[PDB]
Amino acid sequence: ITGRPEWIWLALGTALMGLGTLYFLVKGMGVSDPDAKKFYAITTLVPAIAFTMYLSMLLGYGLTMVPFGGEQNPIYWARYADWLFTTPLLLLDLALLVDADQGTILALVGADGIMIGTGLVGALTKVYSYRFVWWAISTAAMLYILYVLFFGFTSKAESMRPEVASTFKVLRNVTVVLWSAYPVVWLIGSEGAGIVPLNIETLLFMVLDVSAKVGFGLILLRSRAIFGEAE
Amino acid sequence: ITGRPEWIWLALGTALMGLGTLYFLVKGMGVSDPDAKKFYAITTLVPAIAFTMYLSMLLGYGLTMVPFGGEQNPIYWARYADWLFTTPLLLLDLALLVDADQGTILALVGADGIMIGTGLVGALTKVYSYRFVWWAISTAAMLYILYVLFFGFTSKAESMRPEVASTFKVLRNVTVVLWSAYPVVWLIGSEGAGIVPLNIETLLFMVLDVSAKVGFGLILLRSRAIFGEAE
Amino acid sequence: ITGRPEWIWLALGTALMGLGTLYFLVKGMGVSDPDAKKFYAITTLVPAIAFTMYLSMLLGYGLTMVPFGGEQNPIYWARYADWLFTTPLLLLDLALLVDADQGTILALVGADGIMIGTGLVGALTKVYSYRFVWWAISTAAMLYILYVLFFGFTSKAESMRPEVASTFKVLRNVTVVLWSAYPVVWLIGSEGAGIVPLNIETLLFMVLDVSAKVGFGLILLRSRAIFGEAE
Ligand SMILES: CC(C)CCC[C@@H](C)CCC[C@@H](C)CCC[C@@H](C)CCOC[C@@H](CO)OCC[C@H](C)CCC[C@H](C)CCC[C@H](C)CCCC(C)C
Ligand SMILES: CC(C)CCC[C@@H](C)CCC[C@@H](C)CCC[C@@H](C)CCOC[C@@H](CO)OCC[C@H](C)CCC[C@H](C)CCC[C@H](C)CCCC(C)C
Ligand SMILES: CC(C)CCC[C@@H](C)CCC[C@@H](C)CCC[C@@H](C)CCOC[C@@H](CO)OCC[C@H](C)CCC[C@H](C)CCC[C@H](C)CCCC(C)C
Ligand SMILES: *C/C=C(C)/C=C/C=C(C)/C=C/C1=C(C)CCCC1(C)C
Ligand SMILES: *C/C=C(C)/C=C/C=C(C)/C=C/C1=C(C)CCCC1(C)C
Ligand SMILES: *C/C=C(C)/C=C/C=C(C)/C=C/C1=C(C)CCCC1(C)C
Ligand SMILES: CCCCCCCCCCCCCCC
Ligand SMILES: CCCCCCCCCCCCCCC
Ligand SMILES: CCCCCCCCCCCCCCC
Ligand SMILES: CCCCCCCCCCCCCC
Ligand SMILES: CCCCCCCCCCCCCC
Ligand SMILES: CCCCCCCCCCCCCC
Ligand SMILES: CCCCCCCCCCCCC
Ligand SMILES: CCCCCCCCCCCCC
Ligand SMILES: CCCCCCCCCCCCC
Ligand SMILES: CCCCCCCCCCC
Ligand SMILES: CCCCCCCCCCC
Ligand SMILES: CCCCCCCCCCC
Ligand SMILES: CCCCCCCCCCC
Ligand SMILES: CCCCCCCCCC
Ligand SMILES: CCCCCCCCCC
Ligand SMILES: CCCCCCCCCC
Ligand SMILES: CCCCCCCCC
Ligand SMILES: CCCCCCCCC
Ligand SMILES: CCCCCCCCC
Ligand SMILES: CCCCCCCC
Ligand SMILES: CCCCCCCC
Ligand SMILES: CCCCCCCC
Ligand SMILES: CCCCCCCC
Ligand SMILES: CCCCCCCC
Ligand SMILES: CCCCCCCC
Ligand SMILES: CCCCCCCC
Ligand SMILES: CCCCCCCC
Ligand SMILES: CCCCCCCC
Repeated sequence: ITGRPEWIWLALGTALMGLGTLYFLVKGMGVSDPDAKKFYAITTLVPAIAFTMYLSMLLGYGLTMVPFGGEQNPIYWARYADWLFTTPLLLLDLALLVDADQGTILALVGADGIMIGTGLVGALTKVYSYRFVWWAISTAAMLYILYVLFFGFTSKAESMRPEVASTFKVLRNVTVVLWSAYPVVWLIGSEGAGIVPLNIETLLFMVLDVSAKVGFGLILLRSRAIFGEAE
Repeated sequence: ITGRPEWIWLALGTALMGLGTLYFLVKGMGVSDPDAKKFYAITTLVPAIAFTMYLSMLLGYGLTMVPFGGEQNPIYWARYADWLFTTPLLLLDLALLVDADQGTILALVGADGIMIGTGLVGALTKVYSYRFVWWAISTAAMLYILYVLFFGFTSKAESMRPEVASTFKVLRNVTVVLWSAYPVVWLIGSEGAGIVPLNIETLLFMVLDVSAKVGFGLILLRSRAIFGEAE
Repeated sequence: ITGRPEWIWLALGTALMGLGTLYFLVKGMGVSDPDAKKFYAITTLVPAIAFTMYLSMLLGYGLTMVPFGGEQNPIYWARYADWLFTTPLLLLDLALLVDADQGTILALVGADGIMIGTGLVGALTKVYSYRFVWWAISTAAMLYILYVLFFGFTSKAESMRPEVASTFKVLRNVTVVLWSAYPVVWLIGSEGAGIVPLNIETLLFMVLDVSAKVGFGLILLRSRAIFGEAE
């Protein structure tokens, strides 16, 4: 395990996701409100899935070698397995907060699936120049998602409770900033142009992942917006 | 890319799915009705997914070699990745049109999953005679789906709005004819008996795919059946 | 096929799932009640999926070799493909019976996904001692599911119809006993410590699978709890 310099960040990531999972699990024990239960379920599952995939990367299972540029390049494929399930759960948290219509939710989840799926294909593609074609398609799917979060959701939040409108606005802003960093790190890291070494890349993704999951969850689950308006 | 004679049909397929995706995306921009949004979301996602998988076939990612009959046989596995997601979306379009009950929708999607999954296993099976066992099981799942579309849905459409009944009937008929061709092409093509060469097989699937997705979508999204009855 | 001593149990399993599938399919033909249709759909799909995966194991497709302990160890990976889809369907049968809230259903299905997914990783892991780390995480996800079935569902059933409360209690008890055997068989069988040989392991899983699917389904589909209260 320690044979890879990036192991320290995989281990820290595993620990922080594990701790985040346990914290949300305990916190949600005292919850009976049916609406709050939905948000706790979604939000606890996110770091639990990430915990398993960080562990698989730490132990070496979630790593494969991909030939491109005349080299055997270490590619952590387990990231995409994580993201396939956790990024639509994160979007679902946002969509339920603002009572999004079903068509909009399906558009978001579908675009998200395309985003992660094409990122996976790009990560595993052996023809170097083609990796960036997949990156571009994935990034276009991301831009669609960000567009919807701003010009379909923000003006939906404003007709809702003030506490859900303010909580949505904060989580929207956190999401757009954090999620936009992922394609940049991929592009300059070992999957793309290879300018930033894998150990630093792994650190960067770990900070983004913990912030986008445990950070996000801490903000959401401390808000009164997750509860039905009750006396 | 041009090293494979079937590349021209993969390229045309990619282009037509891409163009179809953009057309539906633009067309749905001016839509606020919650019901119509569902149909636009579902129907736009279908060629978008197909676009990505056609591209993966064009660039060579979605192709693998399978030993059977003492030969290395080129198998485009990306078709099944496409179909796994797009065929239940197509069925969902039909089921929502007639306000199908939840049990029926689950039966359809489940049978569809079995249909595509067993087709994938058959496509990748190395014992030649066993490929046709999987083809038979998949075809039985197809026949179940077609049965339900006729003797569970058609008589559901008739108690609904005339515009939804007439639109459903047309899309049902398009679906049954087009979908029934797929097992025949598989059986006589490079996956099955090998009587029709891969380049012609690829052409045939491209025509079926564009018709079943973009053709289907053009009929559906031009109907007033996708809108709630409103003043 | 007969080259593997466990083939007889794979063949019997295939037959019993096939027969169970046909029986439930015929039985549900005379059903119009929308609630009952949901239970028939879910419950018929379960042995149908299991039938396909038992067949893939019989024909040899669903088997791979995994190096650990200095040996090439036969691992039937198709079990996890089965279980990935059938265990959440089984939980859905239970959850719908007691009209579980959406948050609880998502927690169950999510924990179940983690349970099966980590079992799959453990089954395919090449570092022997690490296989048991994945077994432990999977078992913890199982224990969460069993906890919810007892201390979240049982007291939900009691405020419902007596026929649904009594049917739920029986199916809950069947589920907890049968499902708890699976991690034990894995641990002592060819995936784990290797004390019980593969042919006996295969027998054990076949008895558990038929009981947990066809047995379970026979109890559920003969109950009046699956019908809406109607005059
Ligand atoms: C509604 C939304 C969910 C829409 C989803 C959007 C989605 C369509 C976007 C594209 C997803 C698609 C790229 C998934 C591809 C998975 C694939 C990378 C798995 C690895 O297999 C690739 C090659 C080795 O590089 O296998 C070597 C050759 C092997 C023989 C491969 C044969 C097995 C195939 C992988 C079977 C395909 C199954 C499905 C792709 C399962 C989806 C997995 C998940 C990653 C989407
Ligand atoms: C409700 C509905 C959705 C019901 C669904 C119906 C469904 C059950 C029908 C059968 C689906 C099943 C056949 C999927 C099999 C996928 C498999 C072909 C992927 C390729 O792996 C096959 C071999 C190489 O040929 O791998 C070589 C050996 C490798 C070590 C394989 C180990 C990895 C396994 C593939 C893990 C299994 C994961 C699940 C099958 C994911 C499902 C993918 C999708 C195609 C259904
Ligand atoms: C809401 C709930 C559903 C939550 C779900 C919980 C879930 C997160 C729990 C963990 C699931 C995760 C372990 C699935 C891993 C599948 C993996 C074993 C498939 C086989 O690939 C493993 C190695 C060979 O051993 O591939 C060799 C290297 C290859 C290059 C691998 C590259 C292809 C990757 C497999 C692509 C990943 C796609 C997704 C994992 C699809 C999920 C399949 C299913 C088994 C969950
Ligand atoms: C918890 C994990 C999260 C929130 C991950 C988010 C990841 C993305 C938004 C990834 C986006 C990518 C692209 C837009 C193109 C390049 C490849 C990706 C997959 C890194
Ligand atoms: C957009 C793509 C569509 C609508 C594809 C539909 C495909 C089918 C109905 C495929 C059916 C098959 C069988 C019935 C058995 C042989 C294998 C298949 C998968 C080709
Ligand atoms: C129809 C099949 C059923 C109901 C299978 C149930 C399987 C399980 C509950 C498996 C559990 C496992 C663990 C808890 C850890 C070890 C690995 C598994 C996957 C066997
Ligand atoms: C969105 C953030 C992307 C920028 C990442 C900056 C990383 C700087 C680290 C120094 C680069 C290491 C190069 C020498 C090894
Ligand atoms: C459902 C349509 C299946 C029939 C396809 C007919 C294809 C005819 C093309 C000629 C066959 C090529 C054989 C000589 C290369
Ligand atoms: C939950 C049941 C696990 C116990 C399984 C008992 C199997 C006993 C069979 C005898 C073991 C075979 C060892 C000699 C080959
Ligand atoms: C490819 C995996 C996509 C599914 C991820 C799980 C999250 C799905 C959330 C469903 C949202 C509800 C839509 C109506
Ligand atoms: C194996 C992939 C199956 C899921 C495909 C995505 C479409 C699912 C549509 C869900 C229909 C709603 C059922 C209640
Ligand atoms: C990884 C596969 C998980 C999906 C299995 C299919 C069963 C899903 C049942 C959905 C229950 C409804 C939740 C709201
Ligand atoms: C186009 C929608 C406006 C809100 C999205 C902001 C786009 C940020 C760009 C992210 C950088 C990705 C490379
Ligand atoms: C049995 C349901 C009647 C409607 C379905 C028509 C079946 C068409 C056969 C398709 C050919 C597949 C090989
Ligand atoms: C902790 C919840 C109480 C009900 C679950 C009973 C646990 C049975 C243990 C199963 C054995 C697995 C190794
Ligand atoms: C070796 C790099 C070749 C450049 C490929 C860039 C493609 C980016 C596509 C953006 C439309
Ligand atoms: C393919 C990228 C699309 C980003 C711009 C959004 C187009 C308008 C969509 C309106 C729902
Ligand atoms: C080499 C071909 C052997 C014939 C197999 C046909 C099987 C079809 C099954 C239909 C019930
Ligand atoms: C070779 C076996 C080494 C023992 C590993 C047991 C790990 C079990 C983890 C339970 C917390
Ligand atoms: C509760 C702490 C969980 C941390 C387990 C994984 C950390 C890796 C240590 C090497
Ligand atoms: C908008 C046109 C999209 C076409 C891109 C793929 C066509 C392949 C050209 C070689
Ligand atoms: C209807 C009987 C189904 C049995 C088919 C599979 C049994 C395997 C026989 C070798
Ligand atoms: C993006 C950083 C999130 C910070 C989380 C802090 C949570 C405290 C309530
Ligand atoms: C099956 C062929 C479909 C033809 C689509 C034409 C759409 C015009 C409205
Ligand atoms: C766990 C054993 C189940 C027994 C099923 C018998 C069904 C008869 C109604
Ligand atoms: C990591 C366990 C958290 C302890 C409880 C925190 C207050 C709910
Ligand atoms: C008003 C919300 C500001 C949140 C910005 C957080 C940036 C990481
Ligand atoms: C809305 C601001 C987006 C900031 C992008 C930051 C990418 C590192
Ligand atoms: C391909 C872009 C379509 C242009 C608009 C068509 C009329 C909505
Ligand atoms: C009355 C609907 C006829 C549609 C037939 C289309 C055949 C491709
Ligand atoms: C309902 C008519 C079906 C026609 C099947 C055509 C197959 C090529
Ligand atoms: C296996 C076929 C079952 C025959 C009908 C049983 C009574 C519904
Ligand atoms: C009162 C329900 C008892 C069911 C026990 C079944 C054990 C296999
Ligand atoms: C509730 C009793 C569980 C019995 C476990 C049996 C495991 C073989």
